[PDB]
Amino acid sequence: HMMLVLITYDVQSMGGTKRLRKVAKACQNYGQRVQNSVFECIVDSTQLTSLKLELTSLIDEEKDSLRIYRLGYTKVEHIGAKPS
Amino acid sequence: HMMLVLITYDVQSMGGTKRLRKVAKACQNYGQRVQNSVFECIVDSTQLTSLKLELTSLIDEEKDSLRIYRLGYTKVEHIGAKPS
Repeated sequence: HMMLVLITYDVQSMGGTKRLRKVAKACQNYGQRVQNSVFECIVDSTQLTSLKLELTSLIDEEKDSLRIYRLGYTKVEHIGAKPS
Repeated sequence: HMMLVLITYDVQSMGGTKRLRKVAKACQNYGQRVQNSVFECIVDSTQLTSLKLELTSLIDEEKDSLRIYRLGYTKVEHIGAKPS
């Protein structure tokens, strides 16, 4: 029924900063920002599709990438500071 | 026996660029760089510990963070370009 999904956004620039803000807002609707451009979302199948379409539409595909990991869910270890 | 591990490195600066190079080299010993600062490693338990100690030692814990996800392993979707 519910899935944990990890979204990793590789973004650099003015456009980049703007796109990160938008991607973060879209992911926040379904989860939490755990690093500057890494998001953990908990979603059903319909919500995953909706979110993935939205994220695909927000990035610059020449300059950015996203990876979407379906985790199905084991302690994740966080090492170091933040995020802001 | 073997585990897939995802390593997400939140790093910014001159020191940052240097630390990313070192983290990437450490992860390359056990896997692949799939985005600028995201690495997929396949490791046994001993290798995971060794790698995690090494990564912890390389980062600046005031300015950077790492997350280490143990995936146990479902198509990951890559959207957009790269990495360099």
